[PDB]
Parts: sequence; structure tokens; C-alpha cells
Amino acid sequence: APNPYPNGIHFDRVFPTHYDPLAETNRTKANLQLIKYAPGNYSTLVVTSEKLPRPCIRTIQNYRRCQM
Amino acid sequence: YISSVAEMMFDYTACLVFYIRILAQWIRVVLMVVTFISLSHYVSDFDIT
Repeated sequence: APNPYPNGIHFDRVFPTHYDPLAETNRTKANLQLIKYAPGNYSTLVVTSEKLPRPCIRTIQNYRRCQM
Repeated sequence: YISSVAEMMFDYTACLVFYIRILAQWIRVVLMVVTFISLSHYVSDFDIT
């Protein structure tokens, strides 16, 4: 799997490690007492939307149809 | 030498050497501390997942 894209977000456990994702080529593995990395090793930023309930959609369609 | 000023310099070295024989041994204590810290650093950062 490719090296995850550099992400400076991390969470310390014992001491501040000052993690720099650009200081090493391959990201070192996360030890339990040292660091926890940000979620989504392989993730991008998108925009999403919830789907309105089906009965709420049927009333919107009925209003538009009755309107036109 | 008959020169007290000439011997004064050699006596200043003998007294300095007299203290260096003792003070320079604290580098051994520095070596013991540094070697002990490097082991603690390896164990504290050892892998556990």
C-alpha cells in the first residue's frame, strides 16, 4: 500500500514527539506509548449530503407538481 | 634551575596535573550516564502495538 499522504495531525501518549511527516520517507509505525496518527491513512476530503426521508420527498414532489 | 620564575611555571603545571588526575575522571561518570540514557531511550521507544 502506498505511503499515506503526509498529515501532521497526531496524538501523543507519553511525551510530545513533535511528529514531522516530511522528516522521513516511510511513515514509522505507531507505537502504543508514543503516538497515534490521524484517521484515514488513505482518505480524501469530499462533500456529502444526507438523503431526506422518502415521505418527506413525496410531499415535496406533490407540492411542486401541484404548483406547476 | 636557579630561576624561581622558571620553576614557578613548572610548579604551576605540577599542581594543575595534580588536580587533573582527579577531575578528568568525571568523564567516566559522563560516559556511564550517557550509556545508561541511550539504553533507557531504546527500551522506552521499543515497539509495542
